[PDB]
Amino acid sequence: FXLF
Amino acid sequence: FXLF
Amino acid sequence: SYDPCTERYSTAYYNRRDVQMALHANVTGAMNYTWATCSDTINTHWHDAPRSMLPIYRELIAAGLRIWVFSGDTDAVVPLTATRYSIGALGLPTTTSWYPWYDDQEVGGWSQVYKGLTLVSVRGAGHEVPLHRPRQALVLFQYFLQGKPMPGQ
Amino acid sequence: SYDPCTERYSTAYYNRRDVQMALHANVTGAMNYTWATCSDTINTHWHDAPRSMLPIYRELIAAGLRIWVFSGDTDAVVPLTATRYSIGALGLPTTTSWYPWYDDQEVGGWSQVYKGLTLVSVRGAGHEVPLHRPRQALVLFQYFLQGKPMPGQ
Amino acid sequence: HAADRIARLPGQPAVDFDMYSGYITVDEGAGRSLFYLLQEAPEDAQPAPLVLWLNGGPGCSSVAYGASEELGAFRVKPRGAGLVLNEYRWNKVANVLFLDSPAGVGFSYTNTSSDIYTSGDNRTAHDSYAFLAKWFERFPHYKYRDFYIAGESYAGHYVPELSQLVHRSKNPVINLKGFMVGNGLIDDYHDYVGTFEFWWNHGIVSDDTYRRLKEACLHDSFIHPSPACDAATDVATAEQGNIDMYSLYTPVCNI
Amino acid sequence: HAADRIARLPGQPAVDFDMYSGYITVDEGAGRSLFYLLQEAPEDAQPAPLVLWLNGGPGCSSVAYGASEELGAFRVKPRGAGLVLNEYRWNKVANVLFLDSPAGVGFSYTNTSSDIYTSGDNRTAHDSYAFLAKWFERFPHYKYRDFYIAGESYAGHYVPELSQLVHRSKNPVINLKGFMVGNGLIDDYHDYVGTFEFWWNHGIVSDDTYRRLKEACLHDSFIHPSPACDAATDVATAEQGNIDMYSLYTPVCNI
Ligand SMILES: NC(=[NH2+])NCCC[C@H](N)C(=O)O
Ligand SMILES: NC(=[NH2+])NCCC[C@H](N)C(=O)O
Repeated sequence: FXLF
Repeated sequence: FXLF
Repeated sequence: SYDPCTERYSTAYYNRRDVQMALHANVTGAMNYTWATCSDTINTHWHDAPRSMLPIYRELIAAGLRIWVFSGDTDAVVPLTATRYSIGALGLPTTTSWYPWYDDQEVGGWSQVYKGLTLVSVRGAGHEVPLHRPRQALVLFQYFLQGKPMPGQ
Repeated sequence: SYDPCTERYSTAYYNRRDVQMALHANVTGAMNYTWATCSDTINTHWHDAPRSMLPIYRELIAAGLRIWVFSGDTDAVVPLTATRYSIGALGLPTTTSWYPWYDDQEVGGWSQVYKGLTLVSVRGAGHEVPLHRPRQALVLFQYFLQGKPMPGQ
Repeated sequence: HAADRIARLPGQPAVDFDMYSGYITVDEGAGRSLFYLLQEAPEDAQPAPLVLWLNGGPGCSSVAYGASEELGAFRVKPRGAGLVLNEYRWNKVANVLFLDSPAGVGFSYTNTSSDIYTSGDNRTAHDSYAFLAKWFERFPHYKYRDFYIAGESYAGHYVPELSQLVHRSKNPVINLKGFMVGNGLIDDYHDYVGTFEFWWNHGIVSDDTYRRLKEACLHDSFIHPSPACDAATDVATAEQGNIDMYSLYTPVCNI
Repeated sequence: HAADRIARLPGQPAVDFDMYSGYITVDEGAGRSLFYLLQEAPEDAQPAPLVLWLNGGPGCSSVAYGASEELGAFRVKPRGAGLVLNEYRWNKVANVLFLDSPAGVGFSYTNTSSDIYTSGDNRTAHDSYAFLAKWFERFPHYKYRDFYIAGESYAGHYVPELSQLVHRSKNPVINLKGFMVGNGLIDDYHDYVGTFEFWWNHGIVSDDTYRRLKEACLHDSFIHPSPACDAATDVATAEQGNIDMYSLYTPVCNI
């Protein structure tokens, strides 16, 4: 906010 | 018969 | 039929009082924050995270566990190529070279069997495989459970 | 709506007597062979074919002609990467770096403007661009005719 | 156990399998408790394996994704109105256990607020291990069952990390048979490499950005990129434009 | 000219633009004549440019592809029953001239049978040039029109090759403004390279085949691969399986  |  | 807005619906739903009731979630109402799909806070305050999982892979492979790695080939966040290279780093031997596996009459993706690990791509699926290729995702899951290679033909 | 069997229909149609009549084709009926989409014979008996078209490109670029190269990014026969590398060989300077172009509110593909040539990818389109992304194919064609860069926003 | 049983969820169609959900405390001292959702296979498929499924993020909920828009039994209707059955639900063949993890994610919670600022792979896993041990004491009919752990994305960490604890734990009740990882972090360096190459081969960045990314990010981790790495990815982002990076050929949600 | 006008094709919907088709002899001695299909823009768009469109193969027909399943005004119904209008037809903005080339392709024909065993880029182009010169004498209202040449695939050869003759020809009547190439052969070496990389990045071949292809084909041309190149591609083919290589995420025709 990075989503894996 | 390869078509680009 | 594909709907990219699923996370919105979910959020609406889980934040419903009755749904939590039914779920037995937030029994006492003390979670005084809206339910969300992810936590930005934790997302943003992450600590430890080793760089490689390979060693664990080596360990568990040696321990004889069943290990399968899969990848939806139209995802760009953690893409197939990243996977191909990472697994490639294990240096395992190949038992069954890259081949097309079929679901019914269609190619569902491809797969390669190494000694100790099976790699499977799911053709046309994004990051959330069972979301974009539900039918194929299930096939994948059934074969893994059986410990059997993805089917050719 | 997409139908992968188009070549079959075509073949049925062009081989119709009335269609040839209307087309003024094979006036006298002397083409005593079935009409086909391609000729395997010529396909298989091809002669001269220089390895690089680059020099022509250099010539015409120098001659000031308008040159645009495009690519449907889900084609695997003459894929985008082949194109990126070939154009890359011209060594031209970049006037406008790789950017997303939009059709309406959606990204239609990307494009890069060099000094003397415009490169355009058409997102999700196979080899036959106007077949798989007809709407976007037309936008591409209109911009090229106008000599204007693919639109951002 | 029976107390965790779900009767019917709002808007739920009627089905032939049971589900359970509830909390398990994984850290008494901190007051950390994880919420789970168990979706069982119908009788005709029993005794089926037990599969622990985990979503990534880190900070994303197994229930929200896994259960709700992926392999789970149902899908939520628009506006969160109700449910539809997932015709390809994985609970057609396994007992699927979805875990919101770590504490703080989904319905999982912590009594120590700072917990949410201190999460890491280690604790995540230890707590998960705890969760399991305890879970099985609550569902003792699952002891000894063939068991698997599976997830996607950041769970490329979680899964094998947990798997290793379980394996090493020498917990007799847990019959761990293996794990499966989908689109998962496996090795930062290689992953970074394959990532950029893939992007360039999908026409999503310029040549220069491809090169800038390789040079900026290669010694970094996905979760903790250097500032060079971030600057580079900011450019890539700009080049990518308004597309869904999790599914390149599908549309972005408009609401 | 008027004689080439088409009145209505079988099954054709009624439209607001004209079309012409017919033959132009490009080699009297050999008895080589090319068939063309001209699909004009409606009045409201005139005087629009003239665009020569060429399909590849080599040996594939501009009418069959270009006109019939691509940018052309219509699409053929199943079983070749009739036509539908292509809502995105390029003749909405240009006068589109489709050429079946070389002689022997489509409706184009040769009186010298061996012609069909001797085709090559050179003759193809010279004949095309001839075709044009002549065509314009038949449609003198097109002289001086802004003119473009465009195509895909093997036409990555044809287009710039023709373009160069036209350019150099110093034919005053032909106002050549440029050309556009789609998915086209541009440079064998680079193309081979990008091809394999792309395939590997789309999960269509093994690592070993990727490597075998690079080593087998790099000094070859697309049209005339070495026997090493072919052996390698036979393996790739086997790895690719039953997919449409011209559109990776679309289905193959079942009839
Ligand atoms: N499409 C998305 N925004 N996905 C975010 C979720 C990714 C996440 N780790 C998962 O477990 O799916
Ligand atoms: N989908 C196919 N089989 N396409 C073959 C045709 C390719 C050809 N050169 C063209 O001009 O389109």
